[PDB]
Amino acid sequence: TSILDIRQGPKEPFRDYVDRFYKTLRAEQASQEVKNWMTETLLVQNANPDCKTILKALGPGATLEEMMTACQGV
Amino acid sequence: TSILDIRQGPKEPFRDYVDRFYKTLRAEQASQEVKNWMTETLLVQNANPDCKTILKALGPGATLEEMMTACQGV
Amino acid sequence: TSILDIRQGPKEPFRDYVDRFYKTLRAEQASQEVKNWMTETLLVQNANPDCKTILKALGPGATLEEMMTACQGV
Amino acid sequence: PIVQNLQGQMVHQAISPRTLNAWVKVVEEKAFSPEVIPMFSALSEGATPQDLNTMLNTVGGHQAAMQMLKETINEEAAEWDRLHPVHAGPIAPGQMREPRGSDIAGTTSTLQEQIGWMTHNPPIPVGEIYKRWIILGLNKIVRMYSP
Amino acid sequence: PIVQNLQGQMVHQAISPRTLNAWVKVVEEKAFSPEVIPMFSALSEGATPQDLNTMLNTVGGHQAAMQMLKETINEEAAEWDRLHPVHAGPIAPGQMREPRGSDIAGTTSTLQEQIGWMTHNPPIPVGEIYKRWIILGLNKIVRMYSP
Amino acid sequence: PIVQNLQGQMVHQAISPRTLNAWVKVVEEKAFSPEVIPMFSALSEGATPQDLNTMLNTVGGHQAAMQMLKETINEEAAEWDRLHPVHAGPIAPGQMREPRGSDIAGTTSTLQEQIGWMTHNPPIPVGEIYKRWIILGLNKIVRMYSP
Repeated sequence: TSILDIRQGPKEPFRDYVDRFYKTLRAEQASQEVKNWMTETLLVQNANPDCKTILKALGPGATLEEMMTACQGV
Repeated sequence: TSILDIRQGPKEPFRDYVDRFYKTLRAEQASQEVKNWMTETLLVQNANPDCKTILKALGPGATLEEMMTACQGV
Repeated sequence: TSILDIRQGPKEPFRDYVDRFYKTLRAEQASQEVKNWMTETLLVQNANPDCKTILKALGPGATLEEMMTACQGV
Repeated sequence: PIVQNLQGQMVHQAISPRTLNAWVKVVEEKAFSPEVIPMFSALSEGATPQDLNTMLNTVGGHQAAMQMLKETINEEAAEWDRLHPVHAGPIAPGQMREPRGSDIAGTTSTLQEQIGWMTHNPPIPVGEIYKRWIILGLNKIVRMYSP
Repeated sequence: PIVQNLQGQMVHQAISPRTLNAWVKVVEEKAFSPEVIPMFSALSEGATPQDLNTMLNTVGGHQAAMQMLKETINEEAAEWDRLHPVHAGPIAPGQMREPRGSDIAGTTSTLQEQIGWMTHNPPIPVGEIYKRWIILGLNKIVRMYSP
Repeated sequence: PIVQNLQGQMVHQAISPRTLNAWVKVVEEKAFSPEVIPMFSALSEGATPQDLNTMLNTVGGHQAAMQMLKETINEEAAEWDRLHPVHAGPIAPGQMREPRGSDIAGTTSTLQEQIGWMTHNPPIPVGEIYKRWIILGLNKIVRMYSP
């Protein structure tokens, strides 16, 4: 399965999705800079509308514990 | 789960509750003085009315074997 | 079972067939040149029509990752 | 790890498979539970950075946590470099170079280099510096993964 | 493998059955998963080519992958021979012969020959050259076997 | 088996029970599968004929195959005797006797005799001759037991 095919379900907790992401990211062998680009970009983009909304409110500069606690009720 | 969310059931033995408390207390990293404050305070406060009643009769100065034997029939 | 008796099912993924082939090829003890001849020849010949069609389009010079990714949807 | 030989010198010896597997099994069974930290600490006795990356890299599963840890290890490493600036002028022929955050993380250093620093006199405890970062990052995880 | 003895010399010792079985069990359980590569790397510490063919030949199952690897090992070996031409004139009585791709793959060399190259001064790391080919071929497999 | 001691001489040491049991378990689990042959080969490293009969005699089950092998071992042994005739005149006091097919099969030779031949200078590889017969007979079996 390709990294672009990794997406969050409509009922799937973000948490279970983030695990899937760094597992597939774990099978990507690209430069770190590209993998940083993938992190800030693709993760949020394939996140579900309800959490996506939430993550837009965190702004930039956000870290994984704060994202992970931010989308917990969703 | 947070330490404030640890509470004794209406049918749950105190004993099973005290185990839960020092397990969650085991995942708190606070100063010892604060953790002493939590011990004398929160444990009794979230204890059930029947045992709570019992523990009020032990007075202050009480130790864990005496609390644990005090609420055994409850 | 003989190597000539190894054939791809009508619904069987090529992949599962290629595994069977190099397992049986693993129990053949013939010269390497003969085993090379078996590789380019018998594998495609006993492959199913739908994939067989696909493999004919790869032309010669093809390697196993490209064959294996070529017949994936079939 | 770097262990003391019978002769009375410190030499490197490889870590054992049923030690490796015991590390695996702990993680399988007790996941993020606090007992993992003393357990880690015992099994990391006399361990190199190189062996510590081996242990972290050999994890399967819990990839959100594994990424959070990585990022903590780099933060703690960035902080090592900040707090300890590089030293004045060129490196002496008679001496060996001071470590950076990435040498502590094992990344920019070689094994023989990791053995130079630890076995040399005075010795520098680059294991114990990484160990605190691991334990600190373990606290972060434990606190988050509390429900 | 070739290990250091108590006396302070490098001698060959055989690999252990529960090491062998641990190699088997890894492959059984985690198939093509990435954790297989650090795992391999640890269990290949101080290993010979001969021991590396033993490990590859003792696999059961995943024969499409095993063939892809073989063919990668030969390609990488063909490339060794290409990049490093044979040397000028006859081999000296005082010296031992340079390896080819097939000596690195263990095929054309004997054990005592594999011990000559590694133990001699300078030593040549024919394990580490095969190791990269194995790891490279492991990447090929991992990338393919991703779904 | 005959192993090298710390002192730097070749001495006999007994084979281990969990080695024995590992031989048993392989046969239990993988029966006639090809992985049995590299497996055998590793576990037969430095082994005597005597140890090789021990391994064959300790099999349970697959008695048709065990008989086919026996009969292959005797054929290969008959062939050893054919190809290598006995030598001219009486045996020298200063020398030890040349082996026959049955000495290679371990049958007519004693352990000390098996150690004489292997440890002596030049050494004769009576293990490796039996080993080929075993591997050859293993091919016969594998080819038959293919379905």
